[PDB]
Amino acid sequence: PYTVVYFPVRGRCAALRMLLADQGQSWKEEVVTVETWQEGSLKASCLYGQLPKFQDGDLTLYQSNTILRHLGRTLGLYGKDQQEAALVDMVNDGVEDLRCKYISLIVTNYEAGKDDYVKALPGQLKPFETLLSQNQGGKTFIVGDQISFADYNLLDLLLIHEVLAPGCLDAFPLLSAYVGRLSARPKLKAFLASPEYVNLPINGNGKQ
Amino acid sequence: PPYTVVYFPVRGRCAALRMLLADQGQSWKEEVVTVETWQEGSLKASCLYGQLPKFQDGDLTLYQSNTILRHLGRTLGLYGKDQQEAALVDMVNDGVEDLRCKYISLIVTNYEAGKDDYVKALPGQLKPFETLLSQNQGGKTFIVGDQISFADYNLLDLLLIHEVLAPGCLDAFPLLSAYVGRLSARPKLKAFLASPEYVNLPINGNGKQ
Ligand SMILES: [Ca+2]
Ligand SMILES: [Ca+2]
Ligand SMILES: [Ca+2]
Ligand SMILES: [Ca+2]
Ligand SMILES: [Ca+2]
Repeated sequence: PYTVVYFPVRGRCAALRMLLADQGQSWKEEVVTVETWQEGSLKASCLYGQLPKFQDGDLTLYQSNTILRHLGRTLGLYGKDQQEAALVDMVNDGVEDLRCKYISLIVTNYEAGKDDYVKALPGQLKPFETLLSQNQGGKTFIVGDQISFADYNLLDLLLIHEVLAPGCLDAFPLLSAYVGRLSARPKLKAFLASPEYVNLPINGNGKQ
Repeated sequence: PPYTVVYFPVRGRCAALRMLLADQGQSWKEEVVTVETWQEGSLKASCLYGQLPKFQDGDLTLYQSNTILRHLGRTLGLYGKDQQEAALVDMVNDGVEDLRCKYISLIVTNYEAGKDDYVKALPGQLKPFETLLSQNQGGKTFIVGDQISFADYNLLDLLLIHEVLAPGCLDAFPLLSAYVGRLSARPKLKAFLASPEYVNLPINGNGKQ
């Protein structure tokens, strides 16, 4: 069974939770208070001193993208073949890059950086619109014709950017329609509407 | 195959995948991109994320160095023996990428002011890899399991460039030290590391190391 060990935020666990919910998998949440984290003991035991920590039976993993790839591999959300698997990675790596820029903004430079960030945003989102346009006219998934862990990550990234810069997908019809389509998947829709998702802040510092 | 690496004339983010290809007896073409070519803008606008490396494997075109590493890992069987090991391989590689990102940020943006703080923090950043080795066959084999993975090549490069940045940074870490020596001695890799193709490239594009 699966355990997610994280702070009481959506953050870097939002995509992997969406994945698990949408795939109908059961899991446990272990919540780490800022104070438990400050004590230092748990942090010292984490491979790279960070959360999330994830348990799959006796397998303990760190790094949100390691967890996504693991779930992608085990649950068959990693493309139909080797070529698609590579494209799934290429998408997820691009999502991670933009996520890192988003995190940097939220944590270190929200006030002085937001305008610079939002104006730079369309150029950062365009590659995903491009990928969609080259795959069945953008009517299905980011890679190929079945959902992948990259879809869940990309979906999260887009949802949080809509909160940051409302209407930012107006310039991107395929990304816009993709957000609506994936968000409407019944198990995912239910999860996104649920107190367990809605009552967590996006980020620890309460900015979004 | 065939394989083509499209990149600046630097080691940088292609060093690990080149070591991987060389050690695995694979052949590849280098397409070198000069400053003039990159500044012209055409190549850059054609890249998915506006970045190099670009990698060609037959009709497949890839961007993102870790995507290229994972692809070569997948297709060449350098990804652990099973799913549990593959997850550990990813965990190592994501850790390597995190420190590489920090290394690049120093080199490119903050070398003069930031070097002291970086080298001071370095031991705490390397210790996880020593720990991983200690928990896998007493550090006598690879970073994960009993066979080489793309993570080994990436970690090896990370360690090598760090020894340039902070000579002696592995002295306190016997497993990491022995690992660098052991992997660096693999005959095809040893030959590649000794070759002008590797030796005569700068680590980074701005001449800092
Ligand atoms: Ca599937
Ligand atoms: Ca990247
Ligand atoms: Ca609108
Ligand atoms: Ca093998
Ligand atoms: Ca990371």
